[PDB]
Amino acid sequence: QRMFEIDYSRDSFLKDGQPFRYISGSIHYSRVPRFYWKDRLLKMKMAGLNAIQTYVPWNFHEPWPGQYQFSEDHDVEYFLRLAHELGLLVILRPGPYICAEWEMGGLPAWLLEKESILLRSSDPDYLAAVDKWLGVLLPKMKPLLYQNGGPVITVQVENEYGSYFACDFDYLRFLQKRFRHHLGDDVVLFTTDGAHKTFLKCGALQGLYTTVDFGTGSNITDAFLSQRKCEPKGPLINSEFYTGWLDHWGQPHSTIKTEAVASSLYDILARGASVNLYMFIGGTNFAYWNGANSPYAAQPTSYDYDAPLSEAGDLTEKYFALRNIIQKFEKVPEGPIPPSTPKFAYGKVTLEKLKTVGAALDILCPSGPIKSLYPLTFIQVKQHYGFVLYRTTLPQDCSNPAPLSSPLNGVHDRAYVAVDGIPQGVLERNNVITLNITGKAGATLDLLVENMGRVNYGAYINDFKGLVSNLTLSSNILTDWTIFPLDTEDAVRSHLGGWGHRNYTLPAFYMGNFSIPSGIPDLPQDTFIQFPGWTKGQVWINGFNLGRYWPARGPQLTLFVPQHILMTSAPNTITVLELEWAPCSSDDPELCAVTFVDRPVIGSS
Amino acid sequence: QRMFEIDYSRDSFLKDGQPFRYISGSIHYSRVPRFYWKDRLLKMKMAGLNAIQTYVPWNFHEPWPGQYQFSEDHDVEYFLRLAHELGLLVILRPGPYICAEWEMGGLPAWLLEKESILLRSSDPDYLAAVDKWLGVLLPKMKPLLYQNGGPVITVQVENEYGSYFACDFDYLRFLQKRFRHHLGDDVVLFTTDGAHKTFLKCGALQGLYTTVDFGTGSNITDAFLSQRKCEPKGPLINSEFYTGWLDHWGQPHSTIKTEAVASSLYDILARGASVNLYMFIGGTNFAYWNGANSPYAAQPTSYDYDAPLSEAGDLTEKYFALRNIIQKFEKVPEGPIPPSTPKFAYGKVTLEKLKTVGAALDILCPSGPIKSLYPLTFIQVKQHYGFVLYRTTLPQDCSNPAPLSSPLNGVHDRAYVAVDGIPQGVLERNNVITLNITGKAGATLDLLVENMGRVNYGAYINDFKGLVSNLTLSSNILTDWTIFPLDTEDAVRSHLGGWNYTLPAFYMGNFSIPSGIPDLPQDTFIQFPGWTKGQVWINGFNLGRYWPARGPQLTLFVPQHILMTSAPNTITVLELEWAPCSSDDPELCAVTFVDRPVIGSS
Ligand SMILES: CCCCCCCCN[C@@H]1C=C(CO)[C@H](O)[C@H](O)[C@H]1O
Ligand SMILES: CCCCCCCCN[C@@H]1C=C(CO)[C@H](O)[C@H](O)[C@H]1O
Ligand SMILES: *[C@@H]1O[C@H](CO)[C@@H](O)[C@H](O)[C@H]1NC(C)=O
Ligand SMILES: *[C@@H]1O[C@H](CO)[C@@H](O)[C@H](O)[C@H]1NC(C)=O
Ligand SMILES: *[C@@H]1O[C@H](CO)[C@@H](O)[C@H](O)[C@H]1NC(C)=O
Ligand SMILES: *[C@@H]1O[C@H](CO)[C@@H](O)[C@H](O)[C@H]1NC(C)=O
Ligand SMILES: *[C@@H]1O[C@H](CO)[C@@H](O)[C@H](O)[C@H]1NC(C)=O
Ligand SMILES: *[C@@H]1O[C@H](CO)[C@@H](O)[C@H](O)[C@H]1NC(C)=O
Ligand SMILES: *[C@@H]1O[C@H](CO)[C@@H](O)[C@H](O)[C@H]1NC(C)=O
Ligand SMILES: *[C@@H]1O[C@H](CO)[C@@H](O)[C@H](O)[C@H]1NC(C)=O
Ligand SMILES: [Cl-]
Ligand SMILES: [Cl-]
Repeated sequence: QRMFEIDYSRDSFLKDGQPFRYISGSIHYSRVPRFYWKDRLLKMKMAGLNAIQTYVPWNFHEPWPGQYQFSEDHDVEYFLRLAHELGLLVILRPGPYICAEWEMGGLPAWLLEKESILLRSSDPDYLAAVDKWLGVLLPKMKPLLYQNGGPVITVQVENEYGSYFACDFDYLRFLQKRFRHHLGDDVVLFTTDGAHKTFLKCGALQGLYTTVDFGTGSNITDAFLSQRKCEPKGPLINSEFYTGWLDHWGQPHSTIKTEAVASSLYDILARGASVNLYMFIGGTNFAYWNGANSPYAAQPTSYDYDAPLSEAGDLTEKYFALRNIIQKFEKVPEGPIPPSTPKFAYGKVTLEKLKTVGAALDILCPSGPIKSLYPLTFIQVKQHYGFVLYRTTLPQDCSNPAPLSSPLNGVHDRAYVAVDGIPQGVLERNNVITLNITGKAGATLDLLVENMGRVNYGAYINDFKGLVSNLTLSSNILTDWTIFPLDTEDAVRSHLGGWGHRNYTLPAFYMGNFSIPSGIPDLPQDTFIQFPGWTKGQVWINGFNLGRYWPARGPQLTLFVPQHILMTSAPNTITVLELEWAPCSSDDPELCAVTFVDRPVIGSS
Repeated sequence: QRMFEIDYSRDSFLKDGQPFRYISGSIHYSRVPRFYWKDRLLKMKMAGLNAIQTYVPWNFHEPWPGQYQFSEDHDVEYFLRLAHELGLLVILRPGPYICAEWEMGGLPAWLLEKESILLRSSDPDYLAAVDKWLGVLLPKMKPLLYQNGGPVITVQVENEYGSYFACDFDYLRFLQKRFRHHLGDDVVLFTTDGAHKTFLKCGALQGLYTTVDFGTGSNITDAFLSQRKCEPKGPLINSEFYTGWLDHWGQPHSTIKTEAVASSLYDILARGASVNLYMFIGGTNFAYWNGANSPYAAQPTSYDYDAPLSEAGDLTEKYFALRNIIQKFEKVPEGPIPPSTPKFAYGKVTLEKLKTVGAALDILCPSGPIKSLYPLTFIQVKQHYGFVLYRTTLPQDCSNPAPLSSPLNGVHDRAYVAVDGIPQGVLERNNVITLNITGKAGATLDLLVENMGRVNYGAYINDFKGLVSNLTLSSNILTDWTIFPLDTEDAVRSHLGGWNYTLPAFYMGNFSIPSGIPDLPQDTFIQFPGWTKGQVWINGFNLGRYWPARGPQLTLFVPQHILMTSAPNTITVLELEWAPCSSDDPELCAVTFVDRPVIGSS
């Protein structure tokens, strides 16, 4: 019965023999808690979208080889079902590289266990891991195909491959053959690339339909002409029409005018083009999922994106303006729209210092350290995300300050340095490769190294992390390393072992509790946590990793806190890992505190 | 162990041997859905109140003699246990008469089966009814007394008896004796009356502590001197310090300024007096629970009262201002206050005509009518609330207008008249005692009569309802009546068995709310643009009466717990006067859900 195909004769899609054009919005299920999937999807449907687009991040689902996550917030099958049940069609973008301001572009870090791997190429090791991943992911997607009764109408192969240097056409042909093998010969397979022959040159492949992406800054005619070069026949498609843009820590929050998006959307729609709004809701990079760009600049925790639906799912002016545009072309669903969620200001919650990272080494690294003559990377010590502590002793007296240095700029990405429990300051990828330290010969030198996000775009996505090259002290290479991978996630969930197992300050864990009453229909509510007086770190509430805060740089001050991780009667435990400076010294305990507010601050003065 | 008592030395209470002063607010559990009891009580606690005060409406718990409701929303025991759990003490006002802008001041309508009953007196049948009720209620209250480890610290006997004409002291003494028999000798019993010798005369009794009530317009020194004249020693107590005032359909919405409440509150607290804010939350008169005053004027569905918490439980400017006054005397609890609930505008919902009242008599009256030579009252035909259809046939032809009148003003309280299914207009208690009708001889004359709420204050509380005296057509007494009591509640629940003016009719429609949305359903307000007068149910729950034609209330409060996501929600409207549904345009036959209340329209 069920068919979805390209009508080449008629520059169109056919959906069960009928002319079809899609109006889609990007939503990433990995950036929205499952609790709220239905809420966002319904808001998307009510805007008049007939389809949604999503990425499948490979590393989100296979964080260790052969160890899969497809349940709860990782249940892509369920997400796709929910979309179908709401009558939305799905454009699937399964990678295996997705870019997406997401850690390493979705690629698993354990691929880097072969140091010389050439990612996104016919490197046989890269291919064997890709093939094994597709043999798991694609048969799950097969019954979700439009023709087998599900919502999936088109599937993207790779992501803007033409923007990458390797230009390996055997890789692309390999992906095509495997996608076909698992999904069959009917499913529409496409590529997406920047709208210019120079990008199309290496990204397009015969047998995969060529689509382009472009934003409100682009000349629409020119963009679609570049697509028409590779596809003289078939529908016009903008796979990523930018509703906003990404951010970086320390840069002003990106915004795009409502009128600019509305007018461009109108013109695209007026050409009979199919179009996807990237992003429709952006959401959040929880835990360590954010990516980065080269030269090294990490994206922050919020992926608000200035999208039509805000980070927390709110209806914005942009949302209504885009809905109004769509209404000019198609009948939008009737009835009231699910609302922006209520937000609640829980107020100030005092914390207190529990333990330094040094003191918690036993619980953080319960299998003990790896010893090495020279430093090893995160990947070599089997750590992908978070922090690794590197330890050695001073091989000479440093009563006078001696330069600690990474001559090849190999601190990836930030190191918090202490000598005998005295913090010495910070080393920084690019910015500061030398730090003066003092202390006695034989003193314990500690470097707490944070992976701030693997680069997700450009040539340097093989971003190893850790001390990736030697450190010197007064110019001599430092040797004899004791290296502790830190299981911060487990440790925080056991309250650093406390619950069993059923200027600068030292990096440390600060904890505090707050209660919310039960039997109140409208509590808990969503909230935003803010860190007045803190500097940089990670935050958990009830062991859920909300992401990184960095009020010292901005633009993001608050972090989003979804209500479903909050409990009533039972105390809610906040854990803060502060890396640089905590406001918790003086008499005043009231300074050692966070505050929950009812409005986000993601773009301050 | 636990003790609560009046100390006449320090002119205060002693709670466990220590000086105690209560700062209380009124909340009536019968006017707030149980779903929201903890929310309202916690907001009260967060205001700095150390106590709540409530009435027990007898008729809410004993709708027929020997038939009791103490479950779910009628669960007074649970409500008091809940106040206790949250650290609130309770001042209990069990009546038997409570006044309270509540149907018949809480007295059950079945008392009026004795037509000559003198309510609120030593009338032996009245006493015997009361005594049986106290024998069911007060043993439930005994374990909830402070001395037995519950929250109840004082108990009011009767309610402003000094404002009633009877002045029957044997009645008050009987109550005191029965309360003592069921509750024991330690419980602090008290009375409440207007703060003037003329009100205290018949209201005060020896052995019952005398308290006064008064609002923001009163001289506080004088108000307390009149109490002191009755109780030279003991706590000063304002049992009802008005934060607002009641409403009447067709009168402007009552408001009292925050600055006036805060100012008087501070003044009363500063004197060391115990005080109860009436109302702290007013809530809603759902179904037919509203009262009325004489000369006949019904209170509306909303009991918002201009209280510190709004009808729907919202934190108002008045709320924060009184909290700040309480803070000057007492540390209030720490932490954030529960929020005003989110409100959602579900929008416009179209309804269709189901059946006129005329066509649904099988379903409304499955027992068949009662035949009578002259008209019978609601009570005589065994109905208390709602609507009764009175039917006769025209004796002479009426081609020319003929006066249809109740020469003794005996339509209690409003009648919707049709002749052979042609609406004629409306007869109204105290207002329109004559209406002209036409029709042919032998025509069917129908009067749908509404009990608009039994008077709850003054001498005329024995308010029977129905056609209480004869009707005349062209001066001739109309006789031979066929009288149908109407089971509106059942019929509405059954979707009427099918699981200028217009004829009284039921209109129904439906709306869906999506499931798996964390923040729906939400509270809302229903509005009836184009409609005139009627009753509304949602999912068979009777939300009350609407009357946008008179105001000041236009919207009715709809609590979210009655709304579902698994199946469509049904709205049923019974429109009594004129429905916007004739129209070629079915879109006009519709109600609207909005996210803000309109209870003070001009
Ligand atoms: C600092 C320079 C910015 C790098 C630009 C990123 C590459 C653009 N390609 C497309 C656009 C975005 C932007 O949100 C996403 O990364 C998409 O995944 C990518 O396909
Ligand atoms: C026509 C207006 C006459 C109103 C008379 C009010 C009766 C005074 N009684 C006290 C005050 C009020 C007002 O909310 C309540 O009815 C109380 O139950 C009552 O004790
Ligand atoms: C965009 O480019 C096309 C050329 O293909 C041109 O016709 C059109 O005028 C351009 N729009 C401008 C200049 O804004
Ligand atoms: C470290 O100290 C030396 C003094 O020996 C000074 O020249 C240099 O600027 C300092 N380096 C840094 C990175 O502060
Ligand atoms: C460390 O220094 C030694 C000696 O130069 C060199 O062989 C080794 O490759 C360096 N290791 C790293 C990780 O930079
Ligand atoms: C915070 O709550 C957790 C869970 O009860 C507990 O283990 C920890 O000791 C608490 N501390 C305080 C101050 O409440
Ligand atoms: C109230 O009455 C007293 C006399 O009893 C008088 O002195 C006082 O000023 C009055 N107070 C106010 C506020 O009117
Ligand atoms: C009824 O109609 C008669 C004759 O038209 C008129 O005299 C009388 O005033 C009317 N009464 C009312 C109450 O309308
Ligand atoms: C109605 O009229 C008859 C005859 O006068 C009289 O007996 C009876 O008391 C009246 N009934 C009522 C209900 O007024
Ligand atoms: C149910 O909902 C639709 C939408 O308003 C309406 O057309 C229909 O009449 C309703 N069904 C009923 C009232 O049985
Ligand atoms: Cl996407
Ligand atoms: Cl009360």
